[PDB]
Amino acid sequence: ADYLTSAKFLLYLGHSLSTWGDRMWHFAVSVFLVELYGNSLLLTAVYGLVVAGSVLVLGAIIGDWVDKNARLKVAQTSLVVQNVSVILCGIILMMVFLHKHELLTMYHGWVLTSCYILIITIANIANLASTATAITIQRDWIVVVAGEDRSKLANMNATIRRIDQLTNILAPMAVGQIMTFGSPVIGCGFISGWNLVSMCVEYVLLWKVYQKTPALAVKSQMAEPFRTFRDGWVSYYNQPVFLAGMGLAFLYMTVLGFDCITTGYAYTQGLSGSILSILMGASAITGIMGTVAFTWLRRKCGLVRTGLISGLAQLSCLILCVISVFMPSVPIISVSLLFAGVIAARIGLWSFDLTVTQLLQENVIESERGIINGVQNSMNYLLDLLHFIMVILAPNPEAFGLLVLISVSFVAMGHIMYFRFAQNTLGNK
Amino acid sequence: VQLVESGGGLVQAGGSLRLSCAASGFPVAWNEMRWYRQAPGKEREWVAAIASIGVTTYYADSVKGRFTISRDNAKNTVYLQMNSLKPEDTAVYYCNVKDYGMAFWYYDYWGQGTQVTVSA
Repeated sequence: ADYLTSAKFLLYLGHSLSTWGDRMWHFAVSVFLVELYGNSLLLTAVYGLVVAGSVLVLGAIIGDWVDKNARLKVAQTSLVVQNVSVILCGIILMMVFLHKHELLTMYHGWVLTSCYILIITIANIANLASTATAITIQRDWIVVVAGEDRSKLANMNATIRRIDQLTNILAPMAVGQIMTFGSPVIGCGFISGWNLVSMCVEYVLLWKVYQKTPALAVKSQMAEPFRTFRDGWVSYYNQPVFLAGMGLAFLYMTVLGFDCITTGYAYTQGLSGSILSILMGASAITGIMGTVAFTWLRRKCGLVRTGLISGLAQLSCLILCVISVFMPSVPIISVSLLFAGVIAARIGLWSFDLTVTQLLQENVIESERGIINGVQNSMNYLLDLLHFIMVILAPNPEAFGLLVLISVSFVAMGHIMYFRFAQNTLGNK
Repeated sequence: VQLVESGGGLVQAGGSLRLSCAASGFPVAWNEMRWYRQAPGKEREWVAAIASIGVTTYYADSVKGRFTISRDNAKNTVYLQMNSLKPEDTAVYYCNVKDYGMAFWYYDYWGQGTQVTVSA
């Protein structure tokens, strides 16, 4: 059973533990946001805005720093900074949850504002570190370990996304179960301890996987941040894969979510918790099946053809969504159609995203991958920021139809731009 | 997200009466609302149920038919119309919400309670 010691499985374990810690972290942040502060749209809105803006402005420099330094060093640097930030913030959660009642009651004033600024800043640092580590490990290490065998690379990406989805659906359940059985303070203590132990394990694990893959080793004073930012963006514009990334960034502006807890608008309206649980489970299962579908389609049709098929599937499913919303309380039929539509739009979106990830990992000169992926994430979060602004501009329940129409339109635009890329790079169907 | 209900009191047996639950922080069309009875000397019992998504009711077996429940999204409230009130109906009514919260973090929220008594 040498598969247990092969760098493949070791890397899957590393990504799995990192994602598990991150998902516990995000669920705990949401529990803080809701238990202390009421279900207020603007708190979550400003949280998302701060995170998205910081990653937007820092993606190019993060990618440049990833590319310039050694893969090993940047890998554990990002890992350690992420884990220390999450541990410190888990300690802060311990203190605040142990002070929930009297913070709400005895001493009003700026204490809530101070704790919320601290939570958002440390969460933003943690998410920046998560973006850095995701870029470096996924892109560079996956492409190098997979080598020139592109089927193995596709399997790598697909199984990574499956692990991501299974974590996203299980970790919130585990954190909720333990927190209910104990107390929020116990939940936060457990999360902090688990992040610590996972930090140690993943440090050792990255050291191990580095050994087994020798190919990784071969590889105003603020003027230089702007020069690097401009150089990275212009390099990304010249990259022939620009259209696919642009369309993916468009696809990340959809309002039909049910993806995670930090990003959601059904809860913004106020839907019941059981329905959200069922929708999240269906979305996770459908995303896993979508990864399977992308694996199956890449072998039969071309990679660009696979992306195009995913695009048509996703677009037609959102056509089903817009038919559902356009139909004349509300009948159960319309809501059921909208729910099935978002669930199958999920499979379309994930097949498309795996395809675009494959293109990005494939068509880079390998001297520039970090910067290209960093600006890719910056664009993704830029259109996520516009998504957040659009949500902010329409709190009213009597705007959901317009919001859905806008999201479908932007999805269509993204797939049209990917279609332009397909025409450019094939000229054959 | 505190909720308040009013309209309790005393009516002759076999009469009719109407409790009105007014809710503020949460929708009363996207969350399962139910009613419970708190009779003296015994623990609480289930009255009726409105589903979260559809307008379908799940009245209790013992009191089925003779109770009616209806939600109103415009006024942001839910109603119970009572008919043919019997002496065993004397109890304290609790307006509640089940399964409100996160995708995987949700609770049950309760009202202050109103006294409804039946005399013969």
